[PDB]
Amino acid sequence: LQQSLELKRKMLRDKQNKKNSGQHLPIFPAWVYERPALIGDFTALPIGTLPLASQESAVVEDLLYVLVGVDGRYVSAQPLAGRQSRTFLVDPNLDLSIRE
Amino acid sequence: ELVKDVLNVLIGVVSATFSLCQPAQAFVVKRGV
Repeated sequence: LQQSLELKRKMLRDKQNKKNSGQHLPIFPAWVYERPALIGDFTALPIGTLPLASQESAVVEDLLYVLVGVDGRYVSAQPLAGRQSRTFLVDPNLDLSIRE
Repeated sequence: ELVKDVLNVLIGVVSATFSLCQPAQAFVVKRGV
């Protein structure tokens, strides 16, 4: 995240020294990268006490939200985002069959 | 009623099992004894 800021500038200096005929190569305002909303990704009943074919409707409902990048009540998007591999955490108490 | 499980056992499902394990010792299929 912070490490990326370097690469963008080092590459910028290379085209500035190479071409002085075209001046003031463009850059985007700082908030373009800083604002986390612009990029796509960012009362809870105990599911253990529920009947089976209701959990399926709930899990289906939460997944439908996860596909577009918005967190869900029973399934959370882990924020590590370490290296480049995104990971997700499903609620621990569910039916092993539905969970897999 | 139990058959509903069998239907999805054709697809992979966990009500029954194919434990990647030593035959019987940990390898298993859900059963009633």
